[PDB]
Amino acid sequence: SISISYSTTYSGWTVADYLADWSAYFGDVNHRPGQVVDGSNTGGFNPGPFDGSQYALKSTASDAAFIAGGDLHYTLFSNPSHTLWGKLDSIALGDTLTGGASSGGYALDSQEVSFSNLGLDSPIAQGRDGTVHKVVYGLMSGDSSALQGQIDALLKAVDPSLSINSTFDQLAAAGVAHATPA
Ligand code: NA
Repeated sequence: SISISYSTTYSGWTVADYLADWSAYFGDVNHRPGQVVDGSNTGGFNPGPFDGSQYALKSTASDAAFIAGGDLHYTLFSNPSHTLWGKLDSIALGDTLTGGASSGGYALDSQEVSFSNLGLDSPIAQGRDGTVHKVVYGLMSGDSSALQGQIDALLKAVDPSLSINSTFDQLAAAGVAHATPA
């Protein structure tokens, strides 16, 4: 079942509220007053160049960033072309990337929220219709709608009462989520 780690900054926020804010910040640094854009590490595949156990990316408009973990692949020109597929175990969201393939993998300088044990596995046959593609390609432009829908489904699988409108603290009571320092 889904496991969620969250900075205590977000304890009283709902999952939907948090994803909306991260996505808005991905589109515009000004969404979070006080932040400046000064990240140099923009991510990529680890090990890469186009497959890895991680795919990390930083926004161009802000230092909002994410890291997808699992066993991931990008088809390039191979049919079905421009497809991101494979096993997606985790999505971590936050601000600024550090590391890389030769430095212990990618990490977030400030990890805000992580969603793990996602259990997503999209075969190459589905192409750009696969859920892994929709989730990770969406996040590449800061769009968290596909991710959100998968989190909602996974929460409802734990208990009918849980959803993306639950707070992180409510999800912690349910046994799904765990707080981290800010
Ligand atoms: Na910054």
